Amino acid sequence: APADRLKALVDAAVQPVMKANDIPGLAVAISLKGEPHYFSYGLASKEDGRRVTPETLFEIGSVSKTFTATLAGYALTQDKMRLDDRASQHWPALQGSRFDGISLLDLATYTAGGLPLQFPDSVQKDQAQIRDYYRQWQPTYAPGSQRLYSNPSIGLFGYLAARSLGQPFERLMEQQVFPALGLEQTHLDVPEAALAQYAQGYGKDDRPLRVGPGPLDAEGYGVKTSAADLLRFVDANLHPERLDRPWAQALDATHRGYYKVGDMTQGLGWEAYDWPISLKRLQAGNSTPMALQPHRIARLPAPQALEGQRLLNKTGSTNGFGAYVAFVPGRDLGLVILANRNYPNAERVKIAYAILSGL
Ligand SMILES: *C(=O)N1C[C@H](NOS(=O)(=O)O)CC[C@H]1C(N)=O
Repeated sequence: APADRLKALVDAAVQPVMKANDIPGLAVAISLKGEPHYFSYGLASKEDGRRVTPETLFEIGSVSKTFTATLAGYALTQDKMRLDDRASQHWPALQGSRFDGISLLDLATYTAGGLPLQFPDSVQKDQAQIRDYYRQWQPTYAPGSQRLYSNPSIGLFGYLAARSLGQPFERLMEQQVFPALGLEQTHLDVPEAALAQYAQGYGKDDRPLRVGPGPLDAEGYGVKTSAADLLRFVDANLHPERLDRPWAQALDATHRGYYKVGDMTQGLGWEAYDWPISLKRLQAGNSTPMALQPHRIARLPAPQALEGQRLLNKTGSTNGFGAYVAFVPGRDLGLVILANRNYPNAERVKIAYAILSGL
């Protein structure tokens, strides 16, 4: 039986990785041939016995950047900004700073010249502190040359895209983006009425960990969502034509590659690979040196469509959570894996590869 085989395949991929990484709870959602399939494992909260379901809310961390990218794709379809705009076009406080010579594309794709992984601990979630950080920042190397994965970089991209639309980022997400995408279980600021769905996150010694405030957190890493809503988002990415045209175009803008580093082609939010490709290679593209070290880019002569025989993915983590999303445009296949422990990206990719190989 097909439901027995699919359950066996997903269980075989998930169960050992959960044990091995001591993951309390994990939700899988798969889109296959136009149909959704959900597999829920373990506990959302150990202390109260609450089980994971497809409606449990997880922190997705940097997977949030794919939503940020979608907002920016909406601003672009509306002609409120262009990728080649200088960042300081969209924020007068930045005029006269080094952001006069940095494009929005450079910010979105981590090539502004060495913006760091995180804001320094000296910058708190405070508009003035953020402003002053960017005013004073100077590149380590020429913009457009080297990829250094960076929350302040894409954070500023999303902040400027929201400025270009004339409204705060978080308001635009709640009022316009999430409703356009059909997402009612997707939040930047979880409502009190939805808190009972919010899983606990677990760290060292099972310390409980839910993400706290930080500068440009919404734009970099602040979405909480369920496996079912995140799979709805993947299905919108698999079929943008099913949305009203401005939002189809906003999604398409996230399916354009600008350069390569190793096996990976960098889009807005999404990172792409040829498919098939080995597990080792997909793990290496999602490895610690990719998150932490600069890499010289191989720029494409024109943007490349991230479609067909490709896998598009994004990892994300918070202190307490570990998420992974992947889909294969040319096969109508999508997958979401959400967990309440931050466990290594290689292990997330191991689960996903086993599932996608078996589908
Ligand atoms: C993304 O979740 N954040 C940014 C950065 N990206 O790397 S990732 O998804 O390989 O995990 C480091 C992890 C994470 C964060 N802000 O800690």
